[PDB]
Amino acid sequence: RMFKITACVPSQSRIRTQRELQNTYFTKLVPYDNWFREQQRIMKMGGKIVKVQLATGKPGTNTGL
Amino acid sequence: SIVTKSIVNADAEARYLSPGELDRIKAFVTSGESRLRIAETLTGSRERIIKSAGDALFQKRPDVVSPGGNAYGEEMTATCLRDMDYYLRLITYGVVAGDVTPIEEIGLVGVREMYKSLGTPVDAVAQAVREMKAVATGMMSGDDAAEAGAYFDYVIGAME
Amino acid sequence: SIVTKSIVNADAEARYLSPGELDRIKAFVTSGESRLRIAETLTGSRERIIKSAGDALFQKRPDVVSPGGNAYGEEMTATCLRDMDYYLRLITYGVVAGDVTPIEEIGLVGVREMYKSLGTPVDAVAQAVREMKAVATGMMSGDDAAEAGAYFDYVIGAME
Amino acid sequence: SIVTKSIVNADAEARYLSPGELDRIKAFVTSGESRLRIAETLTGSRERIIKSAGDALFQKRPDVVSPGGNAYGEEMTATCLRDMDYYLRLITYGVVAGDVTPIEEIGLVGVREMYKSLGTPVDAVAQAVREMKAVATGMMSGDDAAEAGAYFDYVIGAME
Amino acid sequence: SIVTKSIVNADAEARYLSPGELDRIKAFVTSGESRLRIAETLTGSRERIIKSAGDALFQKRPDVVSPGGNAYGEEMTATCLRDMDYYLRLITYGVVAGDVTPIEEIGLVGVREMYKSLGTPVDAVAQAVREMKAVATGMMSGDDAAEAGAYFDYVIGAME
Amino acid sequence: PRARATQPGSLGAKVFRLNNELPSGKTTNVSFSESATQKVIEAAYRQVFGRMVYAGQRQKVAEIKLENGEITLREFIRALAKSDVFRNTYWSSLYVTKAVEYIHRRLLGRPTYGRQEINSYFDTCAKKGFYALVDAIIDSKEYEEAF
Amino acid sequence: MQDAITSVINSADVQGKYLDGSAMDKLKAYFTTGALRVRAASTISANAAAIVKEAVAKSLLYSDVTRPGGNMYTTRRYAACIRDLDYYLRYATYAMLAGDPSILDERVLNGLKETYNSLGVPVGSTVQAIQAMKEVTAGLVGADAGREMGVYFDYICSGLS
Amino acid sequence: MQDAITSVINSADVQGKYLDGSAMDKLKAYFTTGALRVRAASTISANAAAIVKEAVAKSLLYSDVTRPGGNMYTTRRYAACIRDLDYYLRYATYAMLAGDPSILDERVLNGLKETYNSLGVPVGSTVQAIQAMKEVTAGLVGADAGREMGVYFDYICSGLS
Amino acid sequence: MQDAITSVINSADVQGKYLDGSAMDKLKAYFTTGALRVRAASTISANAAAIVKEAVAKSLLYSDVTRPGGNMYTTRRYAACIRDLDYYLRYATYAMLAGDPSILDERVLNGLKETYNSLGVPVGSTVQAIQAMKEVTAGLVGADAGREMGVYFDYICSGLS
Amino acid sequence: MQDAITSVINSADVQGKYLDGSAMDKLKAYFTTGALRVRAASTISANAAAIVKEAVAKSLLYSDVTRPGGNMYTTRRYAACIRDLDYYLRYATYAMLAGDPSILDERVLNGLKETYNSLGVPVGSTVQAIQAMKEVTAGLVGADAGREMGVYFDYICSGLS
Amino acid sequence: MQDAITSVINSADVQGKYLDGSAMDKLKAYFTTGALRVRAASTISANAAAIVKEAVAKSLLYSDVTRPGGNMYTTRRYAACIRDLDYYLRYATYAMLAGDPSILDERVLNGLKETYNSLGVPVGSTVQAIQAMKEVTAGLVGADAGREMGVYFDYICSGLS
Ligand SMILES: CCC1=C(C)/C(=C/C2=NC(=C\c3[nH]c(/C=C4\NC(=O)[C@H](C)[C@H]4CC)c(C)c3CCC(=O)O)/C(CCC(=O)O)=C2C)NC1=O
Ligand SMILES: CCC1=C(C)/C(=C/C2=NC(=C\c3[nH]c(/C=C4\NC(=O)[C@H](C)[C@H]4CC)c(C)c3CCC(=O)O)/C(CCC(=O)O)=C2C)NC1=O
Ligand SMILES: CCC1=C(C)/C(=C/C2=NC(=C\c3[nH]c(/C=C4\NC(=O)[C@H](C)[C@H]4CC)c(C)c3CCC(=O)O)/C(CCC(=O)O)=C2C)NC1=O
Ligand SMILES: CCC1=C(C)/C(=C/C2=NC(=C\c3[nH]c(/C=C4\NC(=O)[C@H](C)[C@H]4CC)c(C)c3CCC(=O)O)/C(CCC(=O)O)=C2C)NC1=O
Ligand SMILES: CCC1=C(C)/C(=C/C2=NC(=C\c3[nH]c(/C=C4\NC(=O)[C@H](C)[C@H]4CC)c(C)c3CCC(=O)O)/C(CCC(=O)O)=C2C)NC1=O
Ligand SMILES: CCC1=C(C)/C(=C/C2=NC(=C\c3[nH]c(/C=C4\NC(=O)[C@H](C)[C@H]4CC)c(C)c3CCC(=O)O)/C(CCC(=O)O)=C2C)NC1=O
Ligand SMILES: CCC1=C(C)/C(=C/C2=NC(=C\c3[nH]c(/C=C4\NC(=O)[C@H](C)[C@H]4CC)c(C)c3CCC(=O)O)/C(CCC(=O)O)=C2C)NC1=O
Ligand SMILES: CCC1=C(C)/C(=C/C2=NC(=C\c3[nH]c(/C=C4\NC(=O)[C@H](C)[C@H]4CC)c(C)c3CCC(=O)O)/C(CCC(=O)O)=C2C)NC1=O
Repeated sequence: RMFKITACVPSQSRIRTQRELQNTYFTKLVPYDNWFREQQRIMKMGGKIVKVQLATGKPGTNTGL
Repeated sequence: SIVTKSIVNADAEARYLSPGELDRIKAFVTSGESRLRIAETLTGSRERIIKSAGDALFQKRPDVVSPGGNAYGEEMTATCLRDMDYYLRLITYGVVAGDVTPIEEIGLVGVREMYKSLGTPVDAVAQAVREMKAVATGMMSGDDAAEAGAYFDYVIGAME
Repeated sequence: SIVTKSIVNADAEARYLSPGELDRIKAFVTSGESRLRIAETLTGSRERIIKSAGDALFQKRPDVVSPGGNAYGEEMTATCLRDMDYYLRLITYGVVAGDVTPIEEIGLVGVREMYKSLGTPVDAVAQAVREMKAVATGMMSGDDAAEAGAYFDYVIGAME
Repeated sequence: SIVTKSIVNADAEARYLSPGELDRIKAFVTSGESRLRIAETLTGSRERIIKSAGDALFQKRPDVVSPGGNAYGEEMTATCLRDMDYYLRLITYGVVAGDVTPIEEIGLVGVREMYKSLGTPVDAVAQAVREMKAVATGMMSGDDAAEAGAYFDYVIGAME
Repeated sequence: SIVTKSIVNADAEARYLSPGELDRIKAFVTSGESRLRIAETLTGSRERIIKSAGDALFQKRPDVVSPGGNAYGEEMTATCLRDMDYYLRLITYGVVAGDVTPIEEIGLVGVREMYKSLGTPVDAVAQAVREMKAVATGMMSGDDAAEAGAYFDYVIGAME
Repeated sequence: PRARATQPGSLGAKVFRLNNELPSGKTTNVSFSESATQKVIEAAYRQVFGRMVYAGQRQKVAEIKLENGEITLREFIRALAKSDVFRNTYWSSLYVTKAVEYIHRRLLGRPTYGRQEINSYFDTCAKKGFYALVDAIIDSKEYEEAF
Repeated sequence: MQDAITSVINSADVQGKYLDGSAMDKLKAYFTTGALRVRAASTISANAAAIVKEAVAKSLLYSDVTRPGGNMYTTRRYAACIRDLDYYLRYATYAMLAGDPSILDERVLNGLKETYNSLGVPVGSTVQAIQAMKEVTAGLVGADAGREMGVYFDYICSGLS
Repeated sequence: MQDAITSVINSADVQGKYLDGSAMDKLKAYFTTGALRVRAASTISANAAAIVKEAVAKSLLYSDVTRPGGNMYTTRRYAACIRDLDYYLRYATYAMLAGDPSILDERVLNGLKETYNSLGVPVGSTVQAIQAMKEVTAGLVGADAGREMGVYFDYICSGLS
Repeated sequence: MQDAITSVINSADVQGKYLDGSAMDKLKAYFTTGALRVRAASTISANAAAIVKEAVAKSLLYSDVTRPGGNMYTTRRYAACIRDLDYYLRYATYAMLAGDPSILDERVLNGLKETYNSLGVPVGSTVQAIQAMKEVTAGLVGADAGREMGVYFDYICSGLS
Repeated sequence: MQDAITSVINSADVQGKYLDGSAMDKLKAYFTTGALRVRAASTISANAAAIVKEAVAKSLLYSDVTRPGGNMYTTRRYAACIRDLDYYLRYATYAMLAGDPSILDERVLNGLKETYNSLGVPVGSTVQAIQAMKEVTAGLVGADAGREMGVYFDYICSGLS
Repeated sequence: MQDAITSVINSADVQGKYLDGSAMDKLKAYFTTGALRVRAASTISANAAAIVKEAVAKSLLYSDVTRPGGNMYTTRRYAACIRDLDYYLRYATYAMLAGDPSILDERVLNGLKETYNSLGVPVGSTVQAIQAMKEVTAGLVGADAGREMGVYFDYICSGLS
């Protein structure tokens, strides 16, 4: 169980010395058990979520994940 | 406002709002009429405040109106008064918000960087908001002058 | 003071003190504690008041310290700060006494004749007391700043 | 210095010094003779640098020496020239070390907090280092003036 | 150029050119590319140099832009910048010539007499070429800045 | 507290960033990108474990997922810290409170402040275990604000 | 994240004017609603667990979802369901306090749709549960604040559907 | 961390007793002094940087510690000294508002002696700096508010020494 | 990240041959350009802030962007705009020094398009600002290095559009 | 962490004086020895593993410590011993390059005695191993570079003992 | 407590081996340095109080620690400080005579850090006092006897820090 997500997250309150194209366009693989918490984090910064899809095991797997 | 700031505080601490800050929001709710009166009087006399404060700033610091300075010419002085208009507008927004956060979001993040780009001396802008503060608190009653001077004081503190 | 003024005003009228004047004296007697607190606030920080007010005055009115002005030179600037110290002392006396008869009866009657005989611009002295008022009411709480600013207001009003 | 910076930058990375860093240290080791010549040029004529730079600064920014400014009076102007002497000494240290970690690690980290606690305008200090840079690069050959002006440039950049 | 000056020197001394000055002409011949690069960068950024130098001059010396001064009004300030254009043009001519003699022939013989006629303060023009020198050497690399600053230095030396 | 994120310069340790994002399809042989990514993986291995781990013990699956760019550096450090070699080294040899303190000094870069902070992390160790301890340290707002 | 106050300040800021009298009218409207908003928020914060348990007992309990074959069958999915409902109620209370549904569009309905499509969560059962929770909180805290919670619950349902 | 009210409640609770007349009298004393505490806290919040810079101008300036070799020499050390004095004034204001010095030995005086002894910070010079800060703020807020500030300033100097 | 040298080595490496004479020809071409590349890089590094301020004063200042209603209105967006321009100029200087636009495709134009679509940044104003910056740096550092900066600024614009 | 240059600057700064002739002479001594330091550092970076394995082959091999019961017995302990010796050689190279042993007591000799005493590591056997490492590298880089390596090796052995 | 002879015998006994040539060479080194150790010990026994009072006159006098608030303030604290410095010089003389610092960590450095941390004694100021004592006695007994005194003085300062 793992969610592939891609998202755009803007800088909240300061100018940045670093480049941070990778910080602003985040595409990564988030496991299921921390996905509620990481979604909450993305919403806590204020950036939007562009895609959510689980590429791993099927939705419906009661036994075995 | 104070409610967004209390909400992001209760969010980062991952708890509900404490009854202290519920009482804080309730007291802000009851003091809405006083802040409406302050912002009403400021939106009333904005031109007189800007004219007296700009002439006091040009009397205090003549480097900006001198040749070679930043605000030299008719359009440059008019843009200087336009920037003072924007800052008094944000002062009224923060006065009616109960918090300094809309002043922070709209006009306090990169003012040093953008005024480094334009060539504006930022301490002259701090003197301009100082004169606007002195004139606006000269207009208000002393308790309401203390409230508006808190936000004006915050702006000149974030300037210099 | 308040008691002197009430006694004299009943004294010309050939009557005793009216009960309204008596509760006036009673309310002043009760508010004497806050008056003494304002007096300690003004007394203990006189160095910073005189220093910062002289700095802001000479920033605001630089011609009196330029060659040609009255307070030009070392001893003349020292005498200028001494005159400001005199007026802050009279402000403390008027704060304690509850009325402006110490301030008026000591240092405001022939102030125009004296400063005309010295060659001094009296508007710049009013600006000196204005900067003293700014530093002093920047130093206290709200009602304390209002009660001290009443006497500072009387001094600047009696200048012009 | 250069050797400290290369050692630390290889030290966090858990590796030895890369050969490019090693020829960097080698080139700095060879250019140390010209660095010592620039240091003797800056050291031997410090009196004229501090004197002429203070003269041009107080000509350029006369309000800080006028009554009301920070460096008003005999001992205050002496302390102002002492602060300029401190910064020229740190310039000499940064010239010898080949990097700005002496200058930053001694006299540039909390410079804003210190000069805000003293009541000093930091732009006038940047003008003081600007006049020191003008007198110092007026004192040397071309590449020597460029190499010293790099560190003078870093000090004025770290002011604002 | 250097060749005309070496020729008039060998003519007045009535001999052929010495191998020292033949080697000087040969070294000038080989350094033609560096002086072409310097004059190229100066002819590139002449407007920015003139604008920053004119605003720095008006910030330094406000007597010329004041009422009653020389360069008062739109056309007078434009003619002031035109004279700075002529002097930067002669600076580029002398930079590409390898000698100061075309600057002497075109714009250094009677500048005191003609500016006595027009009423222009000549020391203000020396300050203007000083600001043009500081800005142009701020633009160049340090060795080429030393070369261009030699000719700029010669112009301000012949001014004052 | 605004300057939790500001890195120290020349007075503290150097900070390693993964900012280049190792991006390549049809990569050059002398591409400089993989080498800097190896530097950052090197740095994470020696900040989490302290030392460079022995050759049979390092995780190649998390290195591969980082160099392909599906997991962040935070999740890579979470996968390094939730490994068996880390817990057999630091969590299984020591007392539980000393393990809380040393894992906090490893993953947050500082010792703990007081008792609430230790009563809250060792409660996460109580009802859920060591994996939720690493999960709660990596969750914390000081980690997000600092790194 | 904006209040009624921050949205008023924002709207007066985009066009660039100062505070006009109509802005003060909206601000006093917000305050005279905000006192009872506070009391309703305290009542909802006091009784949130009973509100959620009455919502699931009203709509989701004796259906196929809480039964086998539904997406609410296992205890993992039941705990996730109760957590989803608690989060809907909490964010509706935040939107009621702020007087603006921008928080619901900002934090709730941001990527909730696509994860609800991807996990196979039924949208209709969630919408029924939220509406049951809506009239549960309406019968709890009162009529006008019931309408307040009603438009924010309806905002959540419209962003969900 | 406890004020006068929480310490009175903690004493009556560790007893297990109800609040008797002595506790009522202690709380009446705190509820009479609280308005003076509030006004002194506002007046101290007005002039933080002025009180700190006047304390350095009284004690630490023009002495050996700002000269080369002193521990207040560099700009980093000067900024850290101003930071430490701002901490002492801020926590003395907090202990004045609470009416109990429990925050001072909980959050200032906990590892401060060992920190200053490890760094090489002079404890006598910083005790004199805190004493001058006390003298300046007692000149600022008056006699009795200056005394109730100076009791916690003396607490900080006693725990530091 | 490849230079002209590293791209030559890379191309000779994929086909598998040693260094041929045509590779040496490209290498000497790179060196005879690289001397003036160094001097132009020093000139751009000296005057970067004036270059960026002249670029925004040329194109972006008195338009609707720096006005209200544009994406450059607030000071947050203005500071982000100046930072974006500084980064374009710095990476163009790196590409000029390396002699290869692989750094611009590697670090600048990697995900810049989609975040510029997602934040609503106007592509046309950015392209105008970059071209204004291009002839500003061309008038500053000279003709041939102006062309050098020109093809790398054009590479940034083509990756942006 | 400071080299000879930074320590000279720190002495002249703690004095508050300018760099006089003795400091100039010290820096001239370091700038004469620096090329030899560079070449010895390259030669030591060449043969790290060879110097370490020759030090173990001289001292620790075929003794009791590699036998059962010794602290170098297991493969984990052998690998940690090779790691510790590589640390000593690497930091001795760093202290040779800096010309100052401040990095050694900052970053090696800080808690090393207490660590080795808590683990049960023999300090005399590791001192003999560092001495054999010194002997091997002094055979490698020559007389005077071996001496300026051995002064920091003796510093490590003195701080360890 | 063991000198160089007893440590050599203990190493050869823990080996179980006889005294081989390396042990003979170590004992020959000690038996060559022993006369210099004896003469330096006599010269240090000559001037105990002078070395101690010159160390205080160099470091601790006229600083903040002898002023009010310092830990060397009172006459009791001054006498205990002179006692502590006499202890450091006496045990450094003993460790110089033995040629082994085992007596220092057996009988000085055992609980000294915890004692000084419990009392509030500054460790940096006493480390500077021991360093000045080392400087004075190295000026007293010469170069190499001063060095073999300073190795044990540095041992005491390292164990104290
Ligand atoms: C090293 C390569 C690199 C680039 C270029 C980069 C750009 C970048 N530009 C951004 C924003 C921005 N960029 C602009 C740009 C402009 N202002 C305009 O209107 C014009 C069209 C243009 C000025 C020339 C603006 C206005 C924002 C902020 C919009 C917002 O989020 O509020 C952001 C979002 C975070 C932030 O606020 O800075 C990133 C990551 N990141 C990188 O790593
Ligand atoms: C609400 C937040 C906010 C701020 C702060 C703001 C500033 C701002 N100041 C500007 C110009 C300016 N502002 C000044 C102001 C000054 N220079 C002086 O001499 C005076 C001392 C000082 C006045 C206090 C001047 C002279 C210009 C014109 C600069 C130029 O044209 O080069 C412009 C360019 C014109 C435009 O697009 O309206 C902006 C955007 N805009 C904002 O939206
Ligand atoms: C308590 C009531 C009281 C007042 C006010 C007072 C004023 C007073 N001010 C004096 C001088 C002065 N006072 C000033 C003051 C000023 N000039 C300026 O430009 C500033 C605007 C201003 C002060 C801020 C100066 C410059 C002199 C010297 C006049 C001279 O030397 O001719 C003198 C003459 C010298 C002396 O004996 O001190 C008196 C008596 N004496 C009193 O008993
Ligand atoms: C090596 C790094 C370093 C710096 C920079 C430093 C500065 C420093 N400047 C001071 C004062 C000062 N420095 C100035 C300097 C200036 N005021 C002006 O108007 C001018 C713009 C400017 C100098 C050109 C003045 C006026 C004071 C006195 C402040 C006062 O008396 O309140 C003081 C307090 C008195 C003292 O002990 O000297 C320190 C510590 N100390 C350091 O260790
Ligand atoms: C290449 C050699 C060369 C020089 C030097 C030169 C100077 C020159 N300067 C002129 C005017 C002027 N030049 C100035 C310049 C100045 N006054 C100021 O306030 C400034 C400080 C100073 C500028 C540096 C002014 C104000 C005028 C107009 C004077 C008038 O109209 O009365 C004019 C009259 C207009 C014309 O025929 O173009 C000439 C010929 N011409 C030459 O061919
Ligand atoms: C396989 C994992 C699994 C579990 C554990 C599970 C529990 C479960 N227990 C339920 C009800 C219930 N379960 C109980 C059981 C109890 N209360 C008591 O008095 C007894 C002591 C205790 C019996 C041991 C009761 C009384 C209800 C009805 C609660 C109600 O209607 O309010 C329901 C609601 C009806 C439904 O949708 O079938 C579910 C889903 N479902 C699952 O799929
Ligand atoms: C703050 C805004 C916010 C929300 C709302 C949110 C929801 C959210 N709901 C989830 C799952 C879920 N949500 C439900 C919902 C329901 N049960 C049903 O069948 C009904 C239709 C509905 C009950 C009312 C279920 C069953 C799952 C778990 C399905 C699974 O992954 O096994 C998950 C996947 C992780 C998890 O298992 O919890 C997220 C992230 N995340 C957020 O950040
Ligand atoms: C960079 C400064 C620095 C040093 C030097 C350092 C040493 C250090 N050496 C260690 C272990 C060790 N060190 C040794 C080394 C030896 N034992 C012997 O018998 C030999 C005489 C000697 C090798 C020559 C051994 C065998 C261990 C492992 C102990 C064990 O696993 O029980 C440990 C225990 C934790 C771990 O292995 O990874 C540390 C922290 N740490 C540092 O940060």
